[PDB]
Amino acid sequence: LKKALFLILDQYADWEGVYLASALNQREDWSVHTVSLDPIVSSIGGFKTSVDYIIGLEPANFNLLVMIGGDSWSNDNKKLLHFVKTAFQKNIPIAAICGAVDFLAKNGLLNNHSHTGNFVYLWKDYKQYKPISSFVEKQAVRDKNLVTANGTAPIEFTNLILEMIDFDTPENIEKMMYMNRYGFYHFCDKYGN
Amino acid sequence: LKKALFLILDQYADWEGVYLASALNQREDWSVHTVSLDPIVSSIGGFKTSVDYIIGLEPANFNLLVMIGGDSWSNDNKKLLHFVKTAFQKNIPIAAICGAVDFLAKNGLLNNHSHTGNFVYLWKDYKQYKPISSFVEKQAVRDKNLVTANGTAPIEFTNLILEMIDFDTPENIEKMMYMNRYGFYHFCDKYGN
Repeated sequence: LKKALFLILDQYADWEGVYLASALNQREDWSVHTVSLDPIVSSIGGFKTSVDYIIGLEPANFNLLVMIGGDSWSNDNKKLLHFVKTAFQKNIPIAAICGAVDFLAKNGLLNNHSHTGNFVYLWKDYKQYKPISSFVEKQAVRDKNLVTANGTAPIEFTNLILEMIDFDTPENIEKMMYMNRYGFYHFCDKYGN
Repeated sequence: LKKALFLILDQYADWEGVYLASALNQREDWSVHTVSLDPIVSSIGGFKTSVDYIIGLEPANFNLLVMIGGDSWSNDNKKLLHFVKTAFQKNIPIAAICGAVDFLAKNGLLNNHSHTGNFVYLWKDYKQYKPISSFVEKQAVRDKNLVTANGTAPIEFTNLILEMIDFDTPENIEKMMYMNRYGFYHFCDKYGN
């Protein structure tokens, strides 16, 4: 059994991690749990999520850290930083999207990986954003155990993550993503199934 | 101020209502709230949602009823039926997707509207599925104040709903949906913005 922790903060983007969460949690070998600084966080959409783990109470080791976006990432919280930074040290697969990446950039966590994000100009004055690898202008990017993406790439984000964690064969993940993006009828066209 | 109630049951589809919920809730004139039979329901993805209203405790009148899919719609719950059926009587805009539509079909709520769903063969023995309007094989369908869709059409589902409720001009909703489906870079292509 493998564990995926979804780090969500208040006012988190509803649409960003839904494809990854369902794909993973439905597996017998994968478990999805949420972690936050608060026991209850609201999505931008108005949903209230009852968080599984409060930072400092989550399992020491898990297999995937998914940092979803939202409007609360300008956080100086030392507990939060330790939590994420520790995940990097343990070298566990990490995927960040939208606001989450702004957090990574500001705390010098993007300095050794190729990446992308919402808008690089927002980081121009981040004293800790000194990348060796330049910012890539694409929906999502993967470099070793780090996948980044802008808030408009839930599907691209999910695709690269499933690849990174060897979720399934490429000619299987491709189908799942096609179904997600184009729908049953277009899928039925290109696959019949 | 207008209210949208999202009816979610246990093991609900994470990906189906995220675009509609965020689009609506961000508006000053719209509020999104969840309603269920239980105070806490899990999404297929592993998220636990703290429901706003338990059926029987939700506001008597609201502006939109969104019934999201999942694996718990084979429900004989009389409270649930009364709740939905009452919404139909008050003629409030209603949108159903995935499993939710199976519920509509079985309780004779699709007999006077054109519609679609996951698979019509599943309703072949429903004694209450006697439509005047035939089942349409498309991602999503709108007929007056009823929008239906299969589980693979979150975006189509959202598009028709925003249209039904006159959320904005078509040449505005079209852009929002393009952004949702194709991403920033493809959007920037076709609009520059």
